[PDB]
Amino acid sequence: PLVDMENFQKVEKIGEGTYGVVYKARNKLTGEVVALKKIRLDTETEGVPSTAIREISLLKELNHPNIVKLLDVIHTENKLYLVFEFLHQDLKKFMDASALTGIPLPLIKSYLFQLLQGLAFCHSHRVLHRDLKPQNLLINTEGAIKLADFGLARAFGVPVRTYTHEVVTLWYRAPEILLGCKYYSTAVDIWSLGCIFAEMVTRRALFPGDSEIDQLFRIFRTLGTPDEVVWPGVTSMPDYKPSFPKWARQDFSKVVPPLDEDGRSLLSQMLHYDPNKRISAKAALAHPFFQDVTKPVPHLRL
Amino acid sequence: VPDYHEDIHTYLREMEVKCKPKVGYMKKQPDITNSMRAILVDWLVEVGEEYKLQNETLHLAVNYIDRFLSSMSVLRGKLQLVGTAAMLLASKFEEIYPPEVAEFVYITDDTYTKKQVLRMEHLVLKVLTFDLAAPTVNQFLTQYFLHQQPANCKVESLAMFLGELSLIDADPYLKYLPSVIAGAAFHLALYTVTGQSWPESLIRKTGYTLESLKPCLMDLHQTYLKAPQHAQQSIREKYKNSKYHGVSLLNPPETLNL
Ligand SMILES: O=C(Cc1ccc2ccccc2c1)Nc1cc(C2CC2)n[nH]1
Repeated sequence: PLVDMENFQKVEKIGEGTYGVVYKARNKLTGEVVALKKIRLDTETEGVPSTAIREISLLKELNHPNIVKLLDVIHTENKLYLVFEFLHQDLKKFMDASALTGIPLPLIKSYLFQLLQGLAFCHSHRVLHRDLKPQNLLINTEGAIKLADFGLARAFGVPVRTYTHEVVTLWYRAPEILLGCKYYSTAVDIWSLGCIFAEMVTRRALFPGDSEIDQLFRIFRTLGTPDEVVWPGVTSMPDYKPSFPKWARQDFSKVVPPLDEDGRSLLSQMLHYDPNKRISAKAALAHPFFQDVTKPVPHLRL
Repeated sequence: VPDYHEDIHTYLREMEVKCKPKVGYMKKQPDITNSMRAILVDWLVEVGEEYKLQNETLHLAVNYIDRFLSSMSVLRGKLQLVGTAAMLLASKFEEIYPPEVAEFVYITDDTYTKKQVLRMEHLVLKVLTFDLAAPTVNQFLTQYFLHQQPANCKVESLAMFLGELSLIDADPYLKYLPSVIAGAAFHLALYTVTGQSWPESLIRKTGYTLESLKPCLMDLHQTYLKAPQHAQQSIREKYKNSKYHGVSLLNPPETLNL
């Protein structure tokens, strides 16, 4: 246990968080560079956190090039360490650093492609990510991108119930969730992905809501307030209000101007209101948008 | 019907074969018996009812307990500590917000300490190597229900009832995979309530014929018949509630005419 921890040299702090701290570190014996997520177990005396339980148990089942690798788990008397492969940057910082120039469309296509592959793998293995946002996506100098941060992930061999607290940050939250649906479905991860796709393309968040109601309105104002014909059952949902304003759908070529016909087509299918009709990661991968996908390398300002 | 419905069933079938405990582990335990296990599980059902936990939580905990006992010798007075820790972990994995450890210490009538429970959690995690996402009868039934055009709530409650009863007796359920137990429970429930049998769609989906389910079916039918006489009754009581359409009160058919 503590023997393994002695073989690690702390390099520098990567990030913070509730669960604990993540450090870039090096295996002294092998030279392998890794990310060490340190979890203190005396900050609640509630045992191993539910998030660690889930991230660990689900992640060790997911081995795919586009999903962050959990290399090891060290459980001491009062500390829990998760050892991950290391990647140079996260999508949020990169988007931030690309503000002036924007991310080239070919790289954007490559990233979406890889993200869908990673997501399809998760879903075909009954795992819902539930927290897809720029910050949780890792990228390296080779041009690969991987899903990370499976703290809120969940197995859905049995339907997953909706929880008020454990939910995606507002901006990437699917409409079904905002309207108060009972269970999550793979559709919520696809929705988050569509929002990220659009953000990369335009350089601005698609639906930057200030509150739950404001988030819904942002979505309605762009995609149109949904009705029974568009989304059967919507008017019966828990948080739906007949007093909701009735907005008309904005033309897609004006929402994501730099996108071509295929891009606009894929995006609208990823943002379909009815979760049963929202495209799946698997089917998205077959879309003609990825007809000419390649693997460019990003310009990382490290 | 979902889009990954098939991929998932295939993967669940793969994983159930791996999280499988040793069938003959109880004979190798020097101090505990099947009856002691029966009493433990029955107790977990009550705990689950007391804290309103999902049924899936119950099934995971039993799976954790049977895997743990397949490699660790445990004494009478420690069996309950292992089960308490198993329920704690299962709750953390499946519940939206699990009960605090203090609650789990309470339901043991302070037989153990918060310290002992947390230490046993660590040991169980180590022994299972953090592989907590195991396939359960509950999960297979769920997948099976989507293949039911005549969606019947009574059929579902009853299948769930029969699936839950199998948890109580290591003999002879330990020797059956979750997908098989689910299959037998599904057919038995469908037969009792609607007179219908294992559907052609599930034969194609699972590859299990009514013939292949027979050995387990005969056992499950027997458990159903004797259900009222069983030493453990927490499950029957639970399924008397209207929430489950009082299916534990339904009379089991006399024969299966297979
Ligand atoms: O999170 C990052 C990018 C990053 C972010 C901030 C940094 C600050 C300093 C040095 C390297 C840094 C690298 N990478 C990363 C995280 C992980 C595992 C926690 C999931 N593996 N690789």
